[PDB]
Amino acid sequence: DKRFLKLLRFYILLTGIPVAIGITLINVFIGEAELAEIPEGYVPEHWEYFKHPISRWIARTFF
Amino acid sequence: LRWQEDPEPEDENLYEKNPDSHGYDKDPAVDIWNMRVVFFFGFSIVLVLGSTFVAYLPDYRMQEWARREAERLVKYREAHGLPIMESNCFDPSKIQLPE
Amino acid sequence: MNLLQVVRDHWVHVLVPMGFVFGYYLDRKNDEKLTAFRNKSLLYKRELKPNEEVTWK
Amino acid sequence: MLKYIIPTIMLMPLTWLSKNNMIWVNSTAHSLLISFTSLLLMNQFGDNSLNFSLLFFSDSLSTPLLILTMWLLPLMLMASQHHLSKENLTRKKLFITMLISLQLFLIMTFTAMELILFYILFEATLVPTLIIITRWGNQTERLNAGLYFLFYTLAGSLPLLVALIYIQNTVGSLNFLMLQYWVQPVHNSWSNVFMWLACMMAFMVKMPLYGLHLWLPKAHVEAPIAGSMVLAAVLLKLGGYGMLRITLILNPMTDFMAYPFIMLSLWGMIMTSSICLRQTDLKSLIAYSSVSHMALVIVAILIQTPWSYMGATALMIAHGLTSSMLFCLANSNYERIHSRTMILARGLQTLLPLMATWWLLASLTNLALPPTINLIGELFVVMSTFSWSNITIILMGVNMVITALYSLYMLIMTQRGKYTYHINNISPSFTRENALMSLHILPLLLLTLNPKIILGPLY
Amino acid sequence: VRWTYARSANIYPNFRPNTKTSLLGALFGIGPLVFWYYVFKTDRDRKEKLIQEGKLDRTFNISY
Amino acid sequence: MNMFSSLSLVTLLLLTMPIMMMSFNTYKPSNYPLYVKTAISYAFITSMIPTMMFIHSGQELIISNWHWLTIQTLKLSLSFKMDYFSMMFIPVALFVTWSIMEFSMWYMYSDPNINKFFKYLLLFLITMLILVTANNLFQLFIGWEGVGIMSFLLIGWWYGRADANTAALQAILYNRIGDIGFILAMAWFLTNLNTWDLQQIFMLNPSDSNMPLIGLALAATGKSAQFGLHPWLPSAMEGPTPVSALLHSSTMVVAGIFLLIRFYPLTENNKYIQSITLCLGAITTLFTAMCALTQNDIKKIIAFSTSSQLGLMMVTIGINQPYLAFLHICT
Amino acid sequence: MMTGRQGRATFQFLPDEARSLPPPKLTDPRLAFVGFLGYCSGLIDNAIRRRPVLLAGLHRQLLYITSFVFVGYYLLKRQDYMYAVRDHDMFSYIKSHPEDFPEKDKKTYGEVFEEFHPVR
Amino acid sequence: HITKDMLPGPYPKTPEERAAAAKKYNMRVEDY
Amino acid sequence: DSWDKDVYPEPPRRTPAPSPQTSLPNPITYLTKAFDLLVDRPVTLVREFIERQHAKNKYYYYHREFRRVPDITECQEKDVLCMFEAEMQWRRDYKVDQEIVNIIQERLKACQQREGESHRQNCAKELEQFTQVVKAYQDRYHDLGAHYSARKCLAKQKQRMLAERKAAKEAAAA
Ligand SMILES: [Zn+2]
Repeated sequence: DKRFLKLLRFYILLTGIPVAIGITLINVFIGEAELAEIPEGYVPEHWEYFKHPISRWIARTFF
Repeated sequence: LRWQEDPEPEDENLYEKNPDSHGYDKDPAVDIWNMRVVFFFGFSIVLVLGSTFVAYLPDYRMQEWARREAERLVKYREAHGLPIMESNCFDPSKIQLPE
Repeated sequence: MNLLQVVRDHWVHVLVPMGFVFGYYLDRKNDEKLTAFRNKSLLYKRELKPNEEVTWK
Repeated sequence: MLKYIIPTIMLMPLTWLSKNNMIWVNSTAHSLLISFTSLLLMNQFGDNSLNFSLLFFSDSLSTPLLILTMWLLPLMLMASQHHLSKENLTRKKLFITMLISLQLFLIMTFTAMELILFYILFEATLVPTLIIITRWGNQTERLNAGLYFLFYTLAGSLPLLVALIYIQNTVGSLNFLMLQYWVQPVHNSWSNVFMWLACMMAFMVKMPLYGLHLWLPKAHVEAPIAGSMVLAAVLLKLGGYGMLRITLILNPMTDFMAYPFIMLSLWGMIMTSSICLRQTDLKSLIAYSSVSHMALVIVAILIQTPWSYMGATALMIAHGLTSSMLFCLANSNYERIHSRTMILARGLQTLLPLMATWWLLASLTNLALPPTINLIGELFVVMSTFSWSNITIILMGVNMVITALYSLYMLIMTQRGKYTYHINNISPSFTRENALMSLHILPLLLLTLNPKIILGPLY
Repeated sequence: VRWTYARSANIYPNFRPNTKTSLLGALFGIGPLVFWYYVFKTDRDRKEKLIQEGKLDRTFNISY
Repeated sequence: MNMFSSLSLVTLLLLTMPIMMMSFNTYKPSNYPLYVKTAISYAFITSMIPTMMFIHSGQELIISNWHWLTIQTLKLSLSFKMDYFSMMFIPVALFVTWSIMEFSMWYMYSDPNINKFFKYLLLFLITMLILVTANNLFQLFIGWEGVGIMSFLLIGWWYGRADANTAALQAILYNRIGDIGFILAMAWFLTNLNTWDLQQIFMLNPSDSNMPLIGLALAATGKSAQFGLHPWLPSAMEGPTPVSALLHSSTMVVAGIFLLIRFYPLTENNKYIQSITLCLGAITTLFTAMCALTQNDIKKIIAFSTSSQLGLMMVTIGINQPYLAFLHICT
Repeated sequence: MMTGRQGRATFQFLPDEARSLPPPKLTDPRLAFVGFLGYCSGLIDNAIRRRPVLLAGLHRQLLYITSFVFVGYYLLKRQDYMYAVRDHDMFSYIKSHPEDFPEKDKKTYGEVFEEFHPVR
Repeated sequence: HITKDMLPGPYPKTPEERAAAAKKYNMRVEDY
Repeated sequence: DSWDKDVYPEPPRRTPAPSPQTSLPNPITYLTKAFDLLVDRPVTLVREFIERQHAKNKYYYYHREFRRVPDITECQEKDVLCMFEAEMQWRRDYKVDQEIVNIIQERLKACQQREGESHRQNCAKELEQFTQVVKAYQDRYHDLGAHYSARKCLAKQKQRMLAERKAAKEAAAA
């Protein structure tokens, strides 16, 4: 029982810590987007209608 | 006897020949790698990155946009004395009643 | 060993990944047959940009 | 949907071209990757669904079912490694091929845009399911279970085939997008009364509806563990999914045709939940719990309200992970004592301390402890039915009391008390078994943090 | 093994459709279904009449 | 407000730290009972700061920090109500829980699972603070049902004993029959007021509130062990003595009374319910007191004593004195 | 139905007018599925005679695939021809019986009356 | 292994079967 | 600042001034000073550092605007292409109208908390605005069913209009 819980803890933290750290750096050094009016004659791309950096990357790359 | 049939084999304890067995396979090398794939792809990839992927969905089903849009309409309609919400969804200027 | 018994019993680890790439490609080819209303709908029709030639692929 | 169909098909060459001792490792690893890519279907919009091509489309209803379906294949492979260890290699690889075929048919079933295409795939899931039950089940009764599971589904599905073909001849199409706009009201006549029965009986038998459920305690009990998991987690939800779609083209006749089935389900809730209080077989008690949980889904779908539909979708996903978990927990005991009787092995909490924790969590989800998605779905269905008729709260309330009694009775009867003296082969829980439970309960609880992705189109 | 078999698999072959079993299965099986049907049809028929007449309070009822 | 809000949430967050540390194993064993006891102590001093700010100038606030779910026109957000019946109960519960945890270090010293015992006592305390601070019914339902589950796991602590499991399941049985009323109230408010938030329920102030209040009274009947659903509380003495002192004497069986107190803005305008609650409490305070006159088990005498005092709490709610019923909970 | 078609050209696999239609592309998805059936036939041939399923008789397997693709190609030319003839007859009949297929007067949903059935 | 000869059967009619049932259930025929 | 005050009004904040009438020190006064020094100041330093980095990499996101398209009343029967665009428009409006009801409910809930024991009289305007938006929402979106559509909403509207026209005649009958 203890071996399983150690393995379960290790593998959740194997990517849990890098992801937790990565999200922290992005929020500080990249930050969110500011709500702005659409410039005249400018057509935003479909991934420019979202705030968070990670959400804009999911939409730009996958959707 | 009524036939020539093998005896009911006794169940095999996987811990007898391998007290470090993870339960996946009799071969220790195969047993360890089956445990590694399940834990890495199961917990490190799908549950950790999948949960992170879902948490940052691009406005699932446009409910943040809906709140943002309603704020404009409430601001606009109230600033002009218009009703906050009309009781007719379609303008009755282009509806022809039966008789 | 080297490129033997590690390419004869691990080459199968490209079938499913390759199936995803092939499946992804066919979906892109499927959208190419459904472009009868690209930049022609009442809600998203607009003038093309100077360099843009198609609104979406 | 070719980005998911093709990789699933490639799981077959992988199994057959893999090393003899790597069939489980290879298939498990790549089925978890296909599960990973299934999250891309979450690209849903608040007005329009994903319409990939002329054949396949995904909306907020099919997407959670697709993700659940593709997530269960790795779990089924883990759960089957033990009891298939002393099996011929070719027959081990044929068992996996049936599981892959079942996923291939299920993913095409939930995304089919044309109803007749849905029918064929909806019907094709019987063959691999029938083969798993009758070939790799343990007891004699697997043969009779297969016949019941087969002829109950075809006795209702064949009239559905006639009704669907009739609809195309009169409406001109069976594309589900077209029907949304060309649908017409159903005039009240004897002819339409039977078009309603033909369009709904197949899905109710598969739900199952109380009275037509006799196939479920046989099939779900006599099947191997992998069969039971898919049977209770994804294949009961073909009926619920079908009714959600087909009910679009049955208005307004559904508002009075629904009474005999709302009554069977509401009263069937209490009967099936009560049967569990006196079940001697542990695996059979879990089987009857599904009948009682799918009773709420039938009622929610038939009363046709946004809250009932949101509850129905959450219930189907929540029940999928909980019933599947319970079968695996029950099979964990069976693989040690080789008997399904609930009272045979007792006090197992003193011998398997960590497996008793999974029993607790699986029991708390089953009895709908808030804020688990089991309670969210069940609550949303109680709220909607109260508006339908305030008296229904009585029947819904009584079932909640019975549900807690047989959920904790199962926990107390098998885990607490004194251990059986003559059972001395209770070996410590394997890492495979523990990881199998963690792969059920962790997603079930993480969904509480973001419930909206399982609330369906009406969200 | 005799107790579980006696409770599950030995029930049907030792059943005879006689007066005792037919009446018990009729009033316990069909009886509740008919009873609840009229409790709900009456309740919904009464409610629908009030809603059409406009004399049922639904002032803030916008969740169904 | 900057300090009132921050210190009102630190109390709740402080209590969850020992639970979290015991998950990722970021702590050392054999100090856990002492670790958990020290968490309650610091949770008590921090909780006194917001209480003083209330005593000073009667400051109250509602914190809706997390938006969880939006079902069309029903927005569910994690909301905490820091008001009269949250700034006075939390300090009292933490002070009493402080003593019971210290007493448990001695009473349960020889128990091999003393670490699990202090995890369950702490989990119960969290679910009770969720119940007491809940600003909407759904969140109130989380702590309402959570306290029942932790009661079930603590009544049957000595799970090898058959009579312990029977008492544990009996508590669930009577509290489920009470939950039928809780679900009935939630259904009525949603259909008739389109909300589960107490604020909107009070603002609209329904006039025909016989149905929702009868559901709440039924919910209070079970969890507070009033007549008809009383037997479980005396039989909850199967668990270890610390459980009886904490849960089934002072800080769990008062939840039913606390639920009716939170809805005094409705029950003060409904004299039909006041008649029912007054009579329900009056029979309870008499019947259970009469039972204690001849019981020889010391724990059951004090168990029936709690039911009698709980009955006197509901008699107070029946005479339209919600604030005297609350003050009797604390004392 | 179309047995007595005026220009039937009886007992001809592909009448001459069928050469006015696009031939199936050699990358046709239907033609690839037919080729796949030939591959399965080759494998089953080895399996029933207890030969190495994937390796034995590559020459035999190639002829299985070739034979299916060859016959499939012509069975798809006639499939497309017969559906081409159906549409040709269907439209010519409509064009010569205009009074049987009159365009109905389409109205807008603001005009047509549809009864409302409340769901409560 | 367990055979059909030692599983519950139909109601016993003749006194020969009553004794067999009692011997099958490990009861004395007077107690069966 | 962060949110518009026209859509989420907050009345002016009247705070009574301190007027001690005792010699004992006020514990809240000293705890407030400790909180500011130990809690509020280190927190601000972290935020200002974070806020400084955002300015160095400032970028923008926009609010999607949908141009109006012909509604279902202007689509021909069984015309999928025109009905499609009308339907997707009616769904977006349905969602927006759902959030409009949410906003007015937040006003009602916030007013009741803010006014304390005098909310009965001091939140009469918020209550009235909630009783009118709810009426309008119920008229155009209630009883439609799980399979709601623009067609069903249009049919519901035309049934209400016939009932109102049939009421005008019976009103002007004397
Ligand atoms: Zn075994």
